[PDB]
Amino acid sequence: TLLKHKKITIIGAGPVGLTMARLLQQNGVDITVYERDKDQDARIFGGTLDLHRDSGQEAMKRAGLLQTYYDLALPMGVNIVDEKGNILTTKNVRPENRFDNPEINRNDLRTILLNSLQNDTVIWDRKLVTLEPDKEKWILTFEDKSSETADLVIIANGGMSKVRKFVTDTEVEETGTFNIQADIHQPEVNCPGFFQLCNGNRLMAAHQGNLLFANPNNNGALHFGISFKTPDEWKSKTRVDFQDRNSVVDFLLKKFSDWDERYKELIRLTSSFVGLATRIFPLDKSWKSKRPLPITMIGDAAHLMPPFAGQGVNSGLMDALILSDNLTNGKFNSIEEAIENYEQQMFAYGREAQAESIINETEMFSLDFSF
Ligand SMILES: Cc1cc2nc3c(=O)[nH]c(=O)nc-3n(C[C@H](O)[C@H](O)[C@H](O)COP(=O)(O)OP(=O)(O)OC[C@H]3O[C@@H](n4cnc5c(N)ncnc54)[C@H](O)[C@@H]3O)c2cc1C
Ligand SMILES: Cc1c2c(c(O)c3c(O)cccc13)C(=O)[C@]1(O)C(=O)C(C(N)=O)=C(O)[C@@H](N(C)C)[C@@H]1C2
Repeated sequence: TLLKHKKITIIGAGPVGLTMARLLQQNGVDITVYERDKDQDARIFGGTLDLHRDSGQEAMKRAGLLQTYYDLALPMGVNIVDEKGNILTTKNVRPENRFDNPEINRNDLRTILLNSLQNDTVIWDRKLVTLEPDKEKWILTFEDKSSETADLVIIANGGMSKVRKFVTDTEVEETGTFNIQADIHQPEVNCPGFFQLCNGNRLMAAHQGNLLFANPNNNGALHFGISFKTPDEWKSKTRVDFQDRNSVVDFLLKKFSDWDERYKELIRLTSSFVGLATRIFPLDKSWKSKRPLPITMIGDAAHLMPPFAGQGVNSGLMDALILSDNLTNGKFNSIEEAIENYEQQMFAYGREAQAESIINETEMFSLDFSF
């Protein structure tokens, strides 16, 4: 009854925002999602996602999509390999435990979430740029100059969100590591040496402070990521330009001098690199207790954390599960009370996940790390 005659808008059609939309919409709520992506066919860059049984799968199960997720997800083994190509350990998948945390492509996950929403729930090509209160309505202004209204706004537009101020003045901060991600489409044909090395499993390798991760089977593409402590020089004078593939390739081949040629072939065969400093949106400071109208944040917009403990999406899907339940479960007598309890709970499991992810980051990028 809290949401009677309330227009609820979600900013961002990521995994967290769409799951939130599904959880509210299946209860009869009036939901609109504004997404900056041009249209539903836009590719989502990055690796696969694993939904954990305790958190991410609960959100999907609660939304009625758990089996759809299982149908599209792939169980993946993991090989720990040294820099010379020697497999050190092989953690294969139990057929019994294959539904524990199978990997799903990001576009496939988005498609299942979109198909569970009513038609035209997501409004595409809508980049929110301004959010201001007008009496009892939020005013949403978009990059294309259009404007919309809402009674409740849920910020779900990712870790670099610029529309958080009414909730918190906390700024995104850097942790000291750097990630370079890339895709090699049709790896059986285009990087056969490294594809053979993965041998149907995800690959993980650490050497000289440089970590390499690879998934050979991300919907017919090999996705891999290279992570390291950000060089101290890049803070004063950096010489790698990430708009120039050739400069990125040159830098990586220097870093990977001692690695087996199959790794260097992987680097030389990459057409585009995405480089980004690891960031955190810290939960050290409490959010604002005085807000002009109901608003909150979920997902990376709430607790962006380093992606070294596999907590990112699962923490966000927990946000959507707890917040959607609080708004519909009859336990609270105001939207604001329901939001406040959500944030109390989220600061608790959010703070723990961030502390874990920082612990893993510090350990993994020490020169003594060995998996
Ligand atoms: C390199 C890397 C690897 C990772 N690996 C994993 C992993 O293996 N497992 C895992 O669980 N997590 C992983 N994560 C973290 C995980 O991807 C995030 O926690 C998760 O994607 C957060 O989802 P979200 O919906 O909150 O935000 P996002 O996934 O960023 O989605 C936000 C959405 O909002 C849209 N948007 C942004 N600004 C606007 C705007 N102004 N107006 C409208 N729409 C807007 C974006 O286009 C996007 O669709 C990784 C992160 C990184 C950087
Ligand atoms: C360290 C780690 C990683 C991942 C991960 O899921 C995870 C976990 O679930 C528990 C503990 C540790 C990790 C990744 O999935 C992954 O996203 C990944 O597979 C990966 C990749 N396939 O390229 C990465 O790039 C890695 N990172 C730099 C973002 C990260 C590494």
